[PDB]
Amino acid sequence: GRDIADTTDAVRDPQTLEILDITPCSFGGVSVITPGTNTSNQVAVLYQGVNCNVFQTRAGCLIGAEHVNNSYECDIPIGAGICASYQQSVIAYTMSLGAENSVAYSNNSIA
Amino acid sequence: IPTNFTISVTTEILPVSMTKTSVDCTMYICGDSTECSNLLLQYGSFCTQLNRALTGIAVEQDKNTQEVFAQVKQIYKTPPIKDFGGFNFSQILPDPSKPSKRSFIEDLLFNKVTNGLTVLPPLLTDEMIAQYTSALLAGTITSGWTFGAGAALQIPFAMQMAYRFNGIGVTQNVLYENQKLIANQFNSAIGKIQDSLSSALGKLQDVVNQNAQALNTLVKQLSSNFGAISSVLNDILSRLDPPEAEVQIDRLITGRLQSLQTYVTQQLIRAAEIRASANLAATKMSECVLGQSKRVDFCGKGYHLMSFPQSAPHGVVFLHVTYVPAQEKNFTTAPAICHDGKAHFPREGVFVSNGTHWFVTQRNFYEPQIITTDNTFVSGNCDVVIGIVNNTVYDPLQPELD
Amino acid sequence: TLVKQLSSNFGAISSVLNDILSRLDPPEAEVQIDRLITGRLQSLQTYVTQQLIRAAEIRASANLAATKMSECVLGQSKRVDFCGKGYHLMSFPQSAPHGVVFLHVTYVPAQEKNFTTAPAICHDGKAHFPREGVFVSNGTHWFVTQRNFYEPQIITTDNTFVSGNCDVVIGIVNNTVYDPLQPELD
Ligand SMILES: *[C@@H]1O[C@H](CO)[C@@H](O)[C@H](O)[C@H]1NC(C)=O
Ligand SMILES: *[C@@H]1O[C@H](CO)[C@@H](O)[C@H](O)[C@H]1NC(C)=O
Ligand SMILES: *[C@@H]1O[C@H](CO)[C@@H](O)[C@H](O)[C@H]1NC(C)=O
Ligand SMILES: *[C@@H]1O[C@H](CO)[C@@H](O)[C@H](O)[C@H]1NC(C)=O
Ligand SMILES: *[C@@H]1O[C@H](CO)[C@@H](O)[C@H](O)[C@H]1NC(C)=O
Ligand SMILES: *[C@@H]1O[C@H](CO)[C@@H](O)[C@H](O)[C@H]1NC(C)=O
Ligand SMILES: *[C@@H]1O[C@H](CO)[C@@H](O)[C@H](O)[C@H]1NC(C)=O
Ligand SMILES: *[C@@H]1O[C@H](CO)[C@@H](O)[C@H](O)[C@H]1NC(C)=O
Ligand SMILES: *[C@@H]1O[C@H](CO)[C@@H](O)[C@H](O)[C@H]1NC(C)=O
Ligand SMILES: *[C@@H]1O[C@H](CO)[C@@H](O)[C@H](O)[C@H]1NC(C)=O
Ligand SMILES: *[C@@H]1O[C@H](CO)[C@@H](O)[C@H](O)[C@H]1NC(C)=O
Ligand SMILES: *[C@@H]1O[C@H](CO)[C@@H](O)[C@H](O)[C@H]1NC(C)=O
Repeated sequence: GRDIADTTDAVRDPQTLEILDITPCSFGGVSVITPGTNTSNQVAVLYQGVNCNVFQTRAGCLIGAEHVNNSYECDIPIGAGICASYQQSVIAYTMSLGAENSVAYSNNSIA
Repeated sequence: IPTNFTISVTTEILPVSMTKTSVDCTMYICGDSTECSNLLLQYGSFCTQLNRALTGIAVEQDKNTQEVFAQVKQIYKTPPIKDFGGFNFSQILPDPSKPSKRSFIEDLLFNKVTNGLTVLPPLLTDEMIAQYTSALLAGTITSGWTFGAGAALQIPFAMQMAYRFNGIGVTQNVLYENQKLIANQFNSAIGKIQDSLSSALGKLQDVVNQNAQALNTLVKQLSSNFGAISSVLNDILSRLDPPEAEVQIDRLITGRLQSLQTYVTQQLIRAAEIRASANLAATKMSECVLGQSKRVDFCGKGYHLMSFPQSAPHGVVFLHVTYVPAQEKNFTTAPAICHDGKAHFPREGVFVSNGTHWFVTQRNFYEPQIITTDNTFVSGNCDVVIGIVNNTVYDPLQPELD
Repeated sequence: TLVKQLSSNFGAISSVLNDILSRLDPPEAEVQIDRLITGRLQSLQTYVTQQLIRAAEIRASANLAATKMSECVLGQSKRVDFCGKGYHLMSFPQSAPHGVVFLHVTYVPAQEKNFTTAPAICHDGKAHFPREGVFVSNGTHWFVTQRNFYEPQIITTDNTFVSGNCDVVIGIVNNTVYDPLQPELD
């Protein structure tokens, strides 16, 4: 069988006829996260779109950085809502948009 | 002179971004073959140039999605109580009882739009964009244009609407005496938009189709032999000895390089166009939303009052509410009126007569008032002006002196 | 990148024409020369296309800068967030290598304060609306102030115009408007 792009997505075993699906092995890209040469020389390696201090993200698998629940302003954006910054191990967090403010509104109040 | 008005709310669709894609040069040009990679080494720096060119667009898209939306410093929140003088913002405000914080209109908009190749994810999640939009709505509804510059100052909504009427040139008492009708018209307009969208986002759909067609053409171009014996490297390698095979291999390399360069160039042109659209959207967000525009037709047909932003896949949707006059009535006018030998001119408005008596009224609305020295300023004798009619001007102080 | 492109074989035996000419007879050397010239021509075309694409962006930015010169510098601008953040006052241009620097000057309010407000005041059965400003409350008395700055003034007929009657306005308050004529007519 073939698909719209004309790539062979499926084949059939000539012996004991059976339909077999073909999927390419995972290829991706490697990115390096560093806080600067003058600062401590510890990096984190991010593999683009690859499923594996190993932390799984939507962008890819992240090695060398520890996850933290706290939220800060974005720095060195990994992608898909994850920003990783140096604070000694590099930390990956979900970025916070901004401070939360609830303006007091009344029908007879002005400032 | 108009004697009535209608409130109309319209929509504007603007694309701001496109999907980020990157293509590995070596994988596309050459399969997994050591011999093929050796031939490509002569054609130096082409693959690096193409990869850098694609990376530039990839980062520029994330830049584009930032400036249009991220214009607020603090995430504002609407009060739990809903007292906006009869204006109903339920449809556009976020709905808590939903897996995401998207509003009804945003949900409808989302539902309407439907070999070494990698598609990178966008940096901002859709939930973050919805949070930015909700912040903008809350700030505009509560503060006004004050949160645009120098923190947020709470104002009752009716007073803000009165200020906007004062801005467009209509007296503010028109609002206070006609609040219920305006509230009903605004609600009806919002309902009509909700109905209309459910039954098209043509602008946003074209970009997705164009990008998909470009990628499909790239994938199809592999099957062409480009004048060689065959379209697959493996068959060419086995069929012929290396010295004769190398010519077919270099033919294939040249063809695939040409196709890749064509793809990169057209992607660059399309990225430039999307950048222009994103800049226009950012300017509209700055001016129409965080303020009131005096520019004509920039923020919708008619006199502008305010705008409300919404989020759509790879784009932004603006709702412009405007003021439209209606119910025309004919009259007779004069440039000036001179009493006791001195000409009088209107401070603001027109001189108008129904046929027997003379009044002074504002231009955009019919609010006749008696002529008084508080409404006029003298300039000189009757001679200079042409078309100056004869009429009397009442003196307010004289009867009180009696 | 252009300068480095010269030292690539492009499929020929060598990257130097003089080396090719000496080692090979002309009839066979012409093909080797043709490969090199095709490669160099392709590189030159790529360079020209990239330069055109960059020139488009540069001219767009130049047009934006020219618009900012005429509007922010030569006059006062009402377009919000166009010349700086805050209410714009004036700008001063400066020169930079292959560019221009603008020093926007703005006005930003500060030190807010709570107040109570009312759309109109009912006196003698007729509603009074402020000509220009807001009605604010000290908490015991009522004043009229301009919006951007706090400058309380006592309410007078010279500040408020009268239109309609008391009933129509949704939110109205009761106060007294001081008429300057009466004290003088004593
Ligand atoms: C394939 O060959 C094996 C060999 O014994 C046999 O058992 C099997 O039945 C064969 N299947 C088919 C579909 O011919
Ligand atoms: C690294 O940090 C030190 C200390 O702040 C500073 O002196 C130095 O210039 C920095 N180096 C770089 C390359 O930024
Ligand atoms: C990665 O593989 C594991 C093992 O099959 C699977 O459970 C997991 O869902 C995969 N992750 C993704 C993102 O597909
Ligand atoms: C103005 O239009 C509204 C809505 O059509 C209508 O109810 C009203 O009678 C019209 N006239 C005036 C004076 O408001
Ligand atoms: C706003 O409109 C919706 C739908 O028309 C309705 O369910 C809701 O009750 C309205 N809100 C108010 C305050 O009337
Ligand atoms: C014009 O308006 C005045 C003021 O009400 C009225 O007395 C007069 O009859 C009107 N004239 C006509 C022709 O209707
Ligand atoms: C208007 O035009 C008519 C026709 O020429 C003329 O008789 C009349 O005097 C004009 N009125 C004024 C005020 O100019
Ligand atoms: C207006 O009044 C003056 C006063 O003398 C008179 O001369 C003139 O003819 C009058 N014009 C009209 C059109 O009645
Ligand atoms: C004034 O407004 C602020 C809103 O920031 C509120 O916290 C405060 O309680 C208000 N003061 C009074 C006296 O209402
Ligand atoms: C303002 O109110 C205070 C009490 O809150 C009072 O003492 C003061 O006299 C008032 N000032 C004026 C000018 O009314
Ligand atoms: C303001 O809100 C309060 C509480 O809901 C209400 O009692 C009051 O009547 C409202 N004022 C106006 C002018 O609607
Ligand atoms: C204002 O005065 C009138 C007449 O005494 C009274 O009916 C009303 O309740 C008072 N309150 C308001 C609306 O400010």
